[PDB]
Amino acid sequence: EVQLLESGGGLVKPGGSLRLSCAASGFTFNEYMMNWVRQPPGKGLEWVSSISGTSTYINYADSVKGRFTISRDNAKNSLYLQMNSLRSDDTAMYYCARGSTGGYWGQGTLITVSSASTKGPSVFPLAPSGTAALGCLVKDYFPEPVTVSWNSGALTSGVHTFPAVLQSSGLYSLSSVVTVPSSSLGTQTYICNVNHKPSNTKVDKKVEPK
Amino acid sequence: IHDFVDKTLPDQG
Amino acid sequence: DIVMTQTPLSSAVTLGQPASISCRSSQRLVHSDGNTYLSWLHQRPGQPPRLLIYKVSLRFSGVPDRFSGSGAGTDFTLKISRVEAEDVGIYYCMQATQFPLTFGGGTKVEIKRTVAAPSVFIFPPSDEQLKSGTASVVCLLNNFYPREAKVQWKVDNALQSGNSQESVTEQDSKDSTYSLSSTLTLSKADYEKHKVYACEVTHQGLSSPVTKSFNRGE
Repeated sequence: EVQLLESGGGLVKPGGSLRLSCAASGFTFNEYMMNWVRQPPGKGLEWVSSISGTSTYINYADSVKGRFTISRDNAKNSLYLQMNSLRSDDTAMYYCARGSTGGYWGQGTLITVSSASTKGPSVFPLAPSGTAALGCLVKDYFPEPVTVSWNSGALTSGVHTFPAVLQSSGLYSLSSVVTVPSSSLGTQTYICNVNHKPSNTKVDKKVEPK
Repeated sequence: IHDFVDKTLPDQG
Repeated sequence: DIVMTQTPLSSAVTLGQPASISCRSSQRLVHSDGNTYLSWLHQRPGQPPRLLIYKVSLRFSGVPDRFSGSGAGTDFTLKISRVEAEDVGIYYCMQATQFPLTFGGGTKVEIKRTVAAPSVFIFPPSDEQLKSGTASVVCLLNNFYPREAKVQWKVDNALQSGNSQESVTEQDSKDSTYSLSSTLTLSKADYEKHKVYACEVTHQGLSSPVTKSFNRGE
């Protein structure tokens, strides 16, 4: 099947630079225009740049012209975006996408342009007191994202991982909760698996009844 | 049909 | 540049009933080859957009036929003949007829279901967090509808104002409910000066407010 996968994102200071890459497979790469599209936090989709199959036609959004450069290496099935002179308002999820229809997209990679520094979270239990609830509090991290699973992916029913909130400190915090049978408490173990890749922080926290 | 349509180039400005 | 004006910003639809989304282009949308290149996409939280319709009216592989697109000139429409619970999320039009490529601002589809009161849970701070000098107290409102809810924190009967933050999930794609967390954060030094920590919840599905509370340390 068609696959697209972005890499090279992350955190950078205002004025800094990053280079995004997108690896493609499952189609004849040089027959298609390739594109970068971004999604700023809480906003809609916005086109960034496009490059035709053999690089003849290159186009940029006005807001990035002169700062970003798109290119492709057809022999390597790869698309690139060199991003210079970055500003806080370039913060967004960046997607690579094929062609002109929007049919095939990568999974996206987050670019955060900020003066704040990487910080890994602390993970604390939300201990359970019919239906019970328990969870984990993932506190004080930067930049986004964090991922949370339960019981190494075995527990998915009843899970809610909340959108992160930016605290007044400038660090993020979120909780992940799950509702479970009260009769299971103290018998079934519950472990939240937290991964904050930007800081290389991974934690598995057991959540035990009070 | 999709792959053929997806190869179309948008018009330049 | 072609501006795509997408309406409505949000639409709430009864299960099984039709939905319609409009996008108007600022100029006639026609390619040099005579065709019109406009797509409709659906995006779920934390996921890439998914193509539904391309070239105005063609369905992408795997898309059910309850979705359809139409339009000409400047007026384009996505129709859902019968909404399903999984159709919640944000829909976008995209024109790829002429550079710069442009998107509509999005439409959020909500499923209207029967009122459901939240289940409410309160969580004291962990001993581990307290040892480090901070106390976070969490109040969870689980699986409720509609989204409107009020959560008030009281600490020894003092109403807290500005000391908490809320987060709300997007609408669940299976049961059409919302969940909400409210987190009150205090230093340990402050936390240990008070006894009763309580969260009081008001919601249409509750005949009167529900309070969950605990006493610090006991």
